[PDB]
Amino acid sequence: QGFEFNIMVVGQSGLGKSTLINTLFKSKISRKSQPTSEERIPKTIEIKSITHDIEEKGVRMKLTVIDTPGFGDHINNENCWQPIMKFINDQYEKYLQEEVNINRKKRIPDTRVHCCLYFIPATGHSLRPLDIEFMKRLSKVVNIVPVIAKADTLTLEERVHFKQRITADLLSNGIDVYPQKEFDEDSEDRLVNEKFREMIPFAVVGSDHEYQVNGKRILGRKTKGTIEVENTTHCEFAYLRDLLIRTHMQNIKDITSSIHFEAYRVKRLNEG
Ligand SMILES: Nc1nc2c(ncn2[C@@H]2O[C@H](COP(=O)(O)OP(=O)(O)O)[C@@H](O)[C@H]2O)c(=O)[nH]1
Ligand SMILES: [Mg+2]
Repeated sequence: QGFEFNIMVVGQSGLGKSTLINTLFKSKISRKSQPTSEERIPKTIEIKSITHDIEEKGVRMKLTVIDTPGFGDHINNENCWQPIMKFINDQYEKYLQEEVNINRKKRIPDTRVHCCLYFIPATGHSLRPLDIEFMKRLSKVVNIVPVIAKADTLTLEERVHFKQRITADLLSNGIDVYPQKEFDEDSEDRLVNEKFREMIPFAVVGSDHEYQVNGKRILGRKTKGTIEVENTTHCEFAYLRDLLIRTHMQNIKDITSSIHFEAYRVKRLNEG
């Protein structure tokens, strides 16, 4: 409840974004003791913030996940990024104003979007122009971690090849994703960040039910077998989960404050 971290999920509707939010919170909020299914989630039509307290080791922190409406459902989707871009810049503006005030708060509320999870449809080809355009715009103002939505849609071979095509599109379009190579501070950071970089975009699966096996809580998605979403042999959600821990959260925030928010300040100076 001290250290704050804000994640936004972004992507077209029907990619399992709202589902993965619930999966992520459950993956970091321990629960001992029954076989239960999840309720159906309505289509997300408004930007909404979901905040829960989570504990790592024994230290508490406030995790906020921002759910967003879909884009790309229309014939013409020009400027469909504006509501999300507006939200992001609004948080920067709030923080800036709190910071510049003469009688500022002793503890400034940080509602800045520290990272965006960008959901890519599991098409099997390459990145769509819309998603390229949206991620490009986002990457200029916020940390981006792309993910393959509903990765259970892909065989392993399809997944490997799809990742190569997506990475090629990101790189050829100059879309920097977290962790950016230029921000590696030392050799240990490099070795850790290389593994993340090689795995991005993460093949994730969202859970629709939980149970317990041999004392261990399993977050799972049903199929005509059960996908254990935290099993690294089933999908890569666990790697995403592990990226979103105390130490890397801090590095993500550090880039948000020192790179993106600082860039925003410069923008506000070049305007007035
Ligand atoms: N196959 C598959 N379906 C999923 C996954 N995650 C969610 N779903 C289903 O996809 C549908 C849309 O989920 P939702 O979270 O509302 O997607 P959103 O519109 O992006 O927020 C729901 O019926 C979910 O049960 C997944 O990882 N794989
Ligand atoms: Mg949704």
